[PDB]
Amino acid sequence: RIKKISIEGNIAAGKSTFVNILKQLCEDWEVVPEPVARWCNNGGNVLQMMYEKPERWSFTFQTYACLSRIRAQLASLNGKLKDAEKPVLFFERSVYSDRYIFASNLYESECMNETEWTIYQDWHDWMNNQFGQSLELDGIIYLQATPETCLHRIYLRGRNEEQGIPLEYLEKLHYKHESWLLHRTLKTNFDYLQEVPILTLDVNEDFKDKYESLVEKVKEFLSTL
Ligand SMILES: O=C(CN1CCN(c2cc(-c3cc4ccccc4s3)ncn2)CC1)N1CCCC1
Ligand SMILES: O=C(CN1CCN(c2cc(-c3cc4ccccc4s3)ncn2)CC1)N1CCCC1
Repeated sequence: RIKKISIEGNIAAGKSTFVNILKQLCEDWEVVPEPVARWCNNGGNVLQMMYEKPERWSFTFQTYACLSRIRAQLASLNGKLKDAEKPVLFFERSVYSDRYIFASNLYESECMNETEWTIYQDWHDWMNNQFGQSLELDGIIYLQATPETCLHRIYLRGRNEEQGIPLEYLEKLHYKHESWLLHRTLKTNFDYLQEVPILTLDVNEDFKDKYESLVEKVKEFLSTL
């Protein structure tokens, strides 16, 4: 049985960096990269459209992202990794953050209307009632950084289309992560996530001085599942 762990965090919190550290350690540990992570630079063409007109493309973008996520995560469960006896699969984000952080935020910002938002939820619920068992998480790693840490890391990473991201937006996604993963006050449609263990890592400092302590904490955490 492959342990499934998602890595969660705000934009440019350091998910990729963290995944880069994790994917280096051993045979038994493998990462499932995030669709929207890959797009960022054919279908992933929805990204360019989102850059121009988010009110137009949000529903299409989130729908495609989540379906891409679901297939890649399902795909990945079928190694040639199904062994041996402590295989771990790391998910870059999850179907939950897709919905309760991102799609959710896009509706609150009026980039999806009531109808788009109802359809998306209807669609999301169904999908996960059809594959929830397969993709159920054994753990969540929360990469905790401040909105300002994230704003600065957006700047450093250099994507020209990301340079207009306001801090208020990062603050919103921050509240939602805190609310879901630290305070566990955000209620979802998936009651098994109320039990799911959560490792919260402060990633505000430079990863280069920290990645060792970080891995140490992850192993510690994995062994307790
Ligand atoms: O009413 C709106 C529409 N709007 C809400 C805030 N915005 C956003 C954009 C995004 C995104 C833009 C984008 C682009 C690529 C991939 C993911 C994303 S998510 N997410 C939340 N709010 C910009 C557009 N506006 C208020 C600020 C500018 C226009
Ligand atoms: O869309 C994302 C992640 N993501 C959101 C932030 N991104 C953005 C956001 C924005 C903006 C957010 C925002 C908010 C207010 C006003 C203008 C803007 S522009 N612009 C470009 N890329 C791309 C990556 N995901 C979809 C599913 C899981 C991750």
